[PDB]
Amino acid sequence: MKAGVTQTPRYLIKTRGQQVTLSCSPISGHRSVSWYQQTPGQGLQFLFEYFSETQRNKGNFPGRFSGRQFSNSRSEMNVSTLELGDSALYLCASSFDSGNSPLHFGNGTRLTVTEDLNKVFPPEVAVFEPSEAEISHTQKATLVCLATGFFPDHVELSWWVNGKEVHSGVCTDPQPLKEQPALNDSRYSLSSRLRVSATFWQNPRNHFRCQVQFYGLSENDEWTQDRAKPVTQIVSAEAWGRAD
Amino acid sequence: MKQEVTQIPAALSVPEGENLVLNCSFTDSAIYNLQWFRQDPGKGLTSLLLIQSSQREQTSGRLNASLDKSSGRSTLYIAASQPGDSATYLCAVTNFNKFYFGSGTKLNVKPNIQNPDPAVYQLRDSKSSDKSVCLFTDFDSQTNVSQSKDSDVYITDKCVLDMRSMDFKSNSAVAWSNKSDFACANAFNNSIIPEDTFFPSP
Repeated sequence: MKAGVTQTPRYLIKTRGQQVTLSCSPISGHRSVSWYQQTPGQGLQFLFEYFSETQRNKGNFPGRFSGRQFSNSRSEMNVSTLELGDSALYLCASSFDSGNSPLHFGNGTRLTVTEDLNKVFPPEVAVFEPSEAEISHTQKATLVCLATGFFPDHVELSWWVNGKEVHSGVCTDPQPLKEQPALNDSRYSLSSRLRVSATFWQNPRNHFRCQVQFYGLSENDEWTQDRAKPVTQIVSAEAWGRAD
Repeated sequence: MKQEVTQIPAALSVPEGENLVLNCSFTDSAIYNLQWFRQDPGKGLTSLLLIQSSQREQTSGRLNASLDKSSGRSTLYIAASQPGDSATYLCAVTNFNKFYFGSGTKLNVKPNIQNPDPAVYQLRDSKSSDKSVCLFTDFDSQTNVSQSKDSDVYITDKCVLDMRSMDFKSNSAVAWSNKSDFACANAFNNSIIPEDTFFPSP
């Protein structure tokens, strides 16, 4: 299995005025590398495209957004003097030739710019065991996982049954809800369901885990609040089946 | 002249099995190519079709798109829609020295629920959590889930899970709160729910 477009880092939290440098490696054989900013309000917007170490095309961003490409076709972009509205998914695309060949995108760098790192919180995670009425009426059993109170929205939720990742019987909300819809710094909540047969739930040897990866502060970020520093971490909750 | 790319509809939500039409329009006809992409939530984009400025259409499986360059139009046809088609669909054009993306069509393809069994269940209390949780489940895809009147009651939208080895799909919405005057009997009161919805005793 060949590598697709790769981007590093995956997630960043910065305060206003700071700077970031992002990297992208194209698919092997692709020489055109393009950067785009995706925001809720403006959608995808073109930054610039590089080929053979030189910028070939550019969008309409101000000069604090910059880029470069190395001889192996890897590209970096940099943003200086960061502001809240620079929060975005920074997407890289590679192509053999952007004029006549498809764009292949990476999965982006998610950047959140905040006023203050004391706005950052990890999720609390809980599993809720199935209703006995559901079990008797349907012979199925739905577990719910809630990930709540987090900021920013830098989470990945997954389910694991006896140590193996499951997708069958799962549905996770496509986006989180703001707990305080009116506020720019609102914390978020996310729900997911895992449904199994009643027979499978009734076996006490079956182990269920809801895993939430949260991408938070760096070891180099200062922290002087009483609460635990909200570093990158996994927060999990679990249940076992039960006969009765 | 200034390129503007428009896509309609902004959002489309249809029953599986129906054909779909996605429209794109561009004001500047001097383009090198037009591309269609899909994007899932929390992911990057996937190229579906690339139509060169000299070509009138491209086809891949159930997808066919036309290009009418002089008219400034492309239409993407998706035959026989499937739940796995649900995504945002983006139109982009490559101009002489610029690249422009439309704002997207957000497509939701709903399952046909074979045997609706609408119910609201109370899930067990968590000894680590102080929230109470209610599950509205097994309703047909015509049901719309509304937000609560109450700002401290949280309600998701319908989410479809697929139990593939059982040939079974189901819709559900989750409601929760940590207020004390909250119960599952009342949780979905701001939604129009089926009259036959099962509310088990506690």
